[PDB]
Amino acid sequence: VTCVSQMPVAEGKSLQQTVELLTKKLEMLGAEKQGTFCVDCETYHGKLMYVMHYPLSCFALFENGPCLIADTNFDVLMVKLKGFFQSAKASKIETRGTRYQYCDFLVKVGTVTMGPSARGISVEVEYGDCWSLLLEFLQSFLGSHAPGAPTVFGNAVYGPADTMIQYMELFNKI
Amino acid sequence: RVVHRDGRVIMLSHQEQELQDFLLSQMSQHQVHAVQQLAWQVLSFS
Amino acid sequence: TALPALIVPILEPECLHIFVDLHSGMFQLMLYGLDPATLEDMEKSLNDDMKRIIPWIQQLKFWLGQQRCKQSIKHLPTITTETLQLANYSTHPIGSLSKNKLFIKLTRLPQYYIVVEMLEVPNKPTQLSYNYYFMSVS
Amino acid sequence: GVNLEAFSQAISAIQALRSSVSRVFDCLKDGMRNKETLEGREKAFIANFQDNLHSVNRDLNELERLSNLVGKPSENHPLHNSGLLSLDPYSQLLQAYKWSNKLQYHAGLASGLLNQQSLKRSANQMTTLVLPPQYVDDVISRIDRMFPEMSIHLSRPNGTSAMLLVTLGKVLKVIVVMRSLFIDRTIVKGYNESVYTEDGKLDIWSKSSYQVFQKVTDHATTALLHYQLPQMPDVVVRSFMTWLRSYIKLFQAPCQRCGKFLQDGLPPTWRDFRTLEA
Repeated sequence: VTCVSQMPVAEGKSLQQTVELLTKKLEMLGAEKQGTFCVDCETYHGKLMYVMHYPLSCFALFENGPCLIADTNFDVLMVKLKGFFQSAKASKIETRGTRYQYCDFLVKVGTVTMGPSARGISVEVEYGDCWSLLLEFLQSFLGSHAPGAPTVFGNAVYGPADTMIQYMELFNKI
Repeated sequence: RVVHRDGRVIMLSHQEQELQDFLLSQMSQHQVHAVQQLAWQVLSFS
Repeated sequence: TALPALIVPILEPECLHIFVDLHSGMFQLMLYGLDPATLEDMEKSLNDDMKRIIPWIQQLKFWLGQQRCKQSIKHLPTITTETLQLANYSTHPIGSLSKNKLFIKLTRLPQYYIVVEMLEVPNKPTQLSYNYYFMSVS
Repeated sequence: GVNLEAFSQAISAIQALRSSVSRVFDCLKDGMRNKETLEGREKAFIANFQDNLHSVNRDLNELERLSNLVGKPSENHPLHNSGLLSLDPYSQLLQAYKWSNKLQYHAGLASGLLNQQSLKRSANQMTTLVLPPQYVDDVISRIDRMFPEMSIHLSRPNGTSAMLLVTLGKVLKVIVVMRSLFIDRTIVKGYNESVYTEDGKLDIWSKSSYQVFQKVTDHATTALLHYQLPQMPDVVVRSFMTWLRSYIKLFQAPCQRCGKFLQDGLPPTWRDFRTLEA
């Protein structure tokens, strides 16, 4: 279902220009503006915050997606433990970007936050496995990439909103 | 929306459905095919 | 015109009805068909300027011509598109904003079929004479 | 298992093992009648010799053979022989054992050739095609549930007509609301988009999906409108179930690449492939 994101393998020019070329290729494929989203990140010495689609925020050091409430429910907990668990170091980079839809799918590319950051892309699926066919789409998008590495052998099944943990892997690339 | 055999969905208006006549012609042809299969059966070049 | 509001044709045969908001400005309109959330821009333009009508007229002409084409060709096995998506040898085809249809029953994609009506008919807001051209690229 | 039938082919194999060598010596029974074109005739001899290699292949044929042996040797067949002389005048039954099989096998051809029917008419020769008893529905439900790994359920909250839902490996459940006997007017969705257990308040219709299964729903409607045989509604619903079973994988993509559209499926020919091409 929720396919994992991928690092921006394409790196031959300006990151902004690279994202622009990727979006131009996507438009050449043929899509429509489905809005713009973001992916936040806040580390606390290591609970890593997150936000995606979208009326719900998430934060987890190592858990199977314990988030089912809005940021307010979580931000209040953080503010309450201002000296107990508040270990907010230098603000972790957070990406953003528009999202388009070729056909019956969704695409989303990321952006840099401080400037020397990545601009990776993320895609998902609509089935419940089936990692083979979804790769073909990316074959039409770029060259060899997207190793995936999902939580295989679980279907704790279908990885519902657990892909944010995979998003943490993208945060590891720094 | 309508599907005869192959998911041929088309949109239309209040009083424009003359495709029915085309369906009648195709049904006539298919009936010729069927009766040929009944009684020497020619190929399926219809 | 009519009793509730006015009426304007787009072709020379039904479509493109426009009425007025009896409680405010920005008189609405609705052409039976497709392309939603796009006519709203036309609505805004008429509400603001009320002068620029003929560009939307030509646009609606193109749109409904292509719509009629597709609605009549959608009985045989085919598929529609908006461009050939490959201008390899930009020498054979030439023209303007056009349409294109393809087919499966003969083969996957041996030869597409790009077609365009002869827009801007002489002294005729309609009847673009529907020019036809065949191509044999692969 | 049923691999024993393979040994039958092996029989024919060793048959050639005889014929081959005969075909050898027969070829040596006479010389060149009139070549006049080439000396491949002698090579022709070696040609027959080549077929002798087939014999070695027979020995290879045993590699795939010998899967496993079944318990209780003799398979309860000669138990009748253990009877006294009184039982021996009984082989007749065994003969019928084959005969009955032949019967079925005969029908296996006959019914097959019955496919080409000759019913020039089907009316003006008589009734109540709609099944009166509200128990044959449960019978068909049980027959369908006899199929493994494919669960079927039904509640029928609307009334006399039949209403049912089916689930598969994925969450692409199918809701079929049809008349008393034959299946018609069904729909499909995926991932709780229908949730026809207690949708809103009950097994709702909602006539919707996110533009992925709609084509599959239309194709299933077409299949229902096409498989409506004049009689034997059980056969009709069984064919419908078999057709539905063909989507349990959604993995392959022949006669095209897996990028033509959202998905690909139209198997009325007992085999799925790239859609929008038939």
